[PDB]
Amino acid sequence: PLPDFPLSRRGDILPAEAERLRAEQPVARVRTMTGDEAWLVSSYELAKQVLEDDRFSLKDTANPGVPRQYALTIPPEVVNNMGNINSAGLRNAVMKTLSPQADRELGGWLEAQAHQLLDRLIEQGPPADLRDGFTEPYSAALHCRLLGIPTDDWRRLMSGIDVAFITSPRTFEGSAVNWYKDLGYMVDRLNADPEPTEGLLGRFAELRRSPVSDELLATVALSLFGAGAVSTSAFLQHAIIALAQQPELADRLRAEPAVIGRAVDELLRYNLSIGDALPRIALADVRLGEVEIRAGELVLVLIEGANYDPAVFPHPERIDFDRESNPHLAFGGGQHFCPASALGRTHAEIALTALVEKLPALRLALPVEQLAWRPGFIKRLPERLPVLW
Amino acid sequence: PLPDFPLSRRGDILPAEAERLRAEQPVARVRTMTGDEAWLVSSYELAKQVLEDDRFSLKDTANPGVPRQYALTIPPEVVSAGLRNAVMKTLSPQADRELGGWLEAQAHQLLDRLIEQGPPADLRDGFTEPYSAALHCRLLGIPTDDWRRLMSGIDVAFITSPRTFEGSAVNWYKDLGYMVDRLNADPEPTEGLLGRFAELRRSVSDELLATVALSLFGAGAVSTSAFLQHAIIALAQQPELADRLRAEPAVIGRAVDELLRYNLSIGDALPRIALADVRLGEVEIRAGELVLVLIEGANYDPAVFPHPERIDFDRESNPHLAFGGGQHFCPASALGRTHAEIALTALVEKLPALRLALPVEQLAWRPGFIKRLPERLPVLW
Ligand code: HEM
Ligand code: HEM
Ligand SMILES: O=C1N[C@@H](Cc2c[nH]c3ccccc23)C(=O)N[C@H]1Cc1c[nH]c2ccccc12
Ligand SMILES: Nc1ncnc2[nH]cnc12
Ligand SMILES: Nc1ncnc2[nH]cnc12
Repeated sequence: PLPDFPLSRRGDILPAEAERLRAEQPVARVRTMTGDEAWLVSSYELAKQVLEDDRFSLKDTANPGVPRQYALTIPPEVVNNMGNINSAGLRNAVMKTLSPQADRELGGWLEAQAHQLLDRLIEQGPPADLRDGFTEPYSAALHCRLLGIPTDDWRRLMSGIDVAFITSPRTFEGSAVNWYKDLGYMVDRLNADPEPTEGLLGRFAELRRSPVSDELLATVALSLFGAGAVSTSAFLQHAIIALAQQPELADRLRAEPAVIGRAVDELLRYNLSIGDALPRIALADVRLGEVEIRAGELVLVLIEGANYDPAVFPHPERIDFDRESNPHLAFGGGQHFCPASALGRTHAEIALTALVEKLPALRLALPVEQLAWRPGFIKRLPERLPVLW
Repeated sequence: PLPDFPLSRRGDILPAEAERLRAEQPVARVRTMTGDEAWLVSSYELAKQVLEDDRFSLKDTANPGVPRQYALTIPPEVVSAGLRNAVMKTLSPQADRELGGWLEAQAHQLLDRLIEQGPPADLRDGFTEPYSAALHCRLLGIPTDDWRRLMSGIDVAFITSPRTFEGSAVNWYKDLGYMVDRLNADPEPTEGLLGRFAELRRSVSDELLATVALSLFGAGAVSTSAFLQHAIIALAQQPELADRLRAEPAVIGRAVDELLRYNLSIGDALPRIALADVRLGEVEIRAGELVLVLIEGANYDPAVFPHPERIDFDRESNPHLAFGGGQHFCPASALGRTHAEIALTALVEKLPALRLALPVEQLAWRPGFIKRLPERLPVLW
C-alpha cells in the first residue's frame, strides 16, 4: 500500500505524514493523483542533493509519456520557461524586470498599493477577507507593473490562475482554452496602438525591432505573471495566518521594523503554500540516500519536509525570527532556484510591514481549524482568509 | 457509533448515506457538528409530517440550552409588528413589475461581460453572485455598487460552526449598520423595503427595520445564488435540458420546479425542537429534542417520485419540499422561481455550448457552510 501523494490540503500545520516520511523513508515510493509512481524526497540533505544534481531534469517532466504528478495545464515548452528565455537573448529583458533594484520607485509604489487596499478594508470595517481584499489585488498589481499593463482587469487575470494552476489526474478541456485566452490578452497589450512603453512588454516592444515571435513574447509575459502572482498571493496568505495566530510576531515587527527581512526569511522557511513537490525526471540511475532511482523515474521534492528537518533547523515547528542561520529551500535550490527571490521578499516585506501598522489587532475571525483549504491546486491556500481588527 | 451529520458537502450527486438512512432508518439518531444529538428525518412522509405539524417549532431552535446542529450567527430574535404588509408586498414579484425585464437586463449584462472575455469564466462570481445580489439590492431599494462586500458578509453569516466565533457578531453589526444608514439616508429612500419602511415609521425601531432588511437580503441572496449554481451544473452536465429550454422556452417554470426538487444547495437540515412527546414512524421523539429535516432525503424518495435520481421536466406531479412546507414554507418562493427562470433562460440563449471546464468530480465543494456550493464554477461555451 504506497502512501498517497499529494499530502493534506490543510496549510496551517505540517502534515503528520511529512514528519513520518522524513523519519522512516526520506525517499519513499508513492502513488501520485495520476496513478503514476514517484520518489518523494522529504529530508533536507536529500532534497538539496536532488535540486543540486543536474541528472534530475525539470525540463523533462513535460515530455510525453513520462510519469506525472498531475496533468500538464500549459504547453510543454513553458515548463522550461527559464531555459527558453535564456536561449533567445531575452534573459536581459527578463532579469531587468525581476530585479527590484532596476525599478527605483517599486518600493514606494508597492507600499502605496498595500496602504490603499488595507485603507479600503478599514473604511468598511471588520471582518474582511485578506485574500480577495488584500493578497490577490496586491499580487496582481505588482505583476501588472512588472509586465507594464494596467490593473483594470486583475480580477480576470487572477481568475486565469484559478484554472491554469489546477492539479488534475488527467488533462481537462479548458486548461488549453484558458492558456490561449490570456495569451491573447498579452498579445493584444503588446501590439496596442499606443505601443507599450514601461515593463517587460515595454522591453519586448523595444526588443523585436532589433537584429522571437509575438507568441513567445506573450508566452514569457503570461508565464511570469501567473507564476509570480500565484506564488506571492499564496505565500502572503500563509504569512498573514502566522501573524494572526502568533500576534507576538506582529508586535516584534511594529517594535523593530528592520527585522522584517529576517522575519520574511523565516516565514518563507515555515510557509506551506507549495501544495505539491518540485518535480524532476531522472536522466540516469542515481543512488539517492538508500534508494536506487532508475533513469526515466519521477522524483518529487517535499519542500516542507526539508524546511522542517530538525537535522538542519532547531525547533523547526516553531517560528523564530532570531535564527543565526536559515538555509531554507522555500525558493528551491541549484539551477532552478527562483530567479525572482529578491522580488518575492520585497513583495512580502512591504505587504507585511503595512499590515501590522494598519491592523495592529489582526486575528482570524474564527478558529484556524475551520478555514476552507483549496483542493486540487498547486498552492495550499485558504479560499477565504476572514480576519477581525 | 452514530452516523455523522451533516453529510457530504458534495452537491452534484445525492449522498449514498442519505439513501441508506432513508431506506433503513428514516428517523435516525445523529451527532451534529456541535456534538449534540438530533433526529434526522429523511423520508418524504415523515419529512412532510414534521413540517406540517406545529408540535415541532423553528422559533425555539434559537432558544438557549436546546440542542443545536451548529452555533447561532445572528441574534436570537431573528430565527407581530404590522410589517407583514411591507415585507409580503416586497416578496411579491408582482409589486416590482419591471423586475422581470430588469433581472433579464442584469443576466444579459453579466453574461455579455463573460462572452467578451471569452471562456473559461467562473459562473459563481461572474453570474450567480452579482445577479443574486442585484435582485436583493433592488428588493431593498439600495444601489448594487457594494455587492462584493454584501456577499462577503454572507460568506461569514452562513458559516456552520461547532461553537460560536467572534466575527459572527462583528459581521452581523457591520451590515446592520450598513442597512441602518441606507434607511436614514438624507434623501430618504423611496422604492424597496427601505422606501416602504421609511413611509411606515411616519405612520418598531431602526434596529428592527435594518434587521428584517438584512436577514431578508441574507437568506435570499445565499439561497438564490446557491440554487442557481446547482441548476447551472444540471444544465452543463445534461445539455439536453438546455436544448429543451431553447426549443420550448415556456417549459422553464416546470423545468425550474424539477431543478428545485433535484438541487442539493441546502447543506444542513430544516431544524425543529419537539414541543412535546411525538411518535414519528417507529421513533419516540421526547419534548425538547432536536429534529432535522433532510430535504434531499424527501425530494429523492421513490415512494413519491419515480426515478428520483433522474431530472424529468415532464413529471405529471412534483410536490417537492425544496421550499419546505407547513407554516414556514418559503414566503419568497415565486421570487425564487422568477430569479432562476430568467437567469437560466438568459444562460441557455447566450451560452448554448455551455459545459464544465473540467470533470464535475474535481469541483471544490465549500465546507462548513449552510449551503452546498462549488467555491468556483468554471465553464466553457
Ligand atoms: C514568495 C514567492 C515565491 C516563492 C515561494 C517561489 C518559489 C519558487 C520555487 C521553489 C521555484 C523552483 C521550482 C523548481 O525547482 O522546480 C521557483 C522557480 C521559479 N519562480 Fe519562483 N517563487 C516565488 C515568486 C516568484 C515570482 C514573483 C516570479 C516571477 C514573477 C517567480 C517565477 C519563477 C520562475 C520563472 C521559476 C522557474 C525557474 C527555473 O525553472 O529555472 N517566482 N519559484
Ligand atoms: C430558490 C431559493 C430559495 C430556496 C431553495 C429557499 C428555501 C427555503 C426553505 C426550505 C425555507 C424553509 C425554512 C424551514 O422550514 O426551516 C425557506 C424559508 C425562508 N426563506 Fe426561502 N428559499 C429560497 C429563496 C428565498 C428568497 C428569495 C427569500 C427572500 C428574500 C427567502 C427568505 C426566506 C425566509 C424569510 C424564510 C423563513 C420563513 C419562516 O421562517 O416562516 N428565501 N426558504
Ligand atoms: O515559468 C515556469 N516555470 C516552471 C516552474 C515554476 C515556476 N513558478 C511556478 C509556480 C507554480 C508551479 C510551477 C512553477 C514551470 O513548470 N512552469 C512555469 C510557471 C507556470 C505558469 N503557468 C503554469 C501553470 C501550471 C504550472 C506551472 C505554470
Ligand atoms: N512546482 C511548484 N509547485 C509549487 N510551487 C512552485 N513554485 C515554483 N514551482 C512550484
Ligand atoms: N435552514 C436552512 N438551510 C438552508 N437553506 C435555507 N433557506 C432557508 N432556510 C434554510
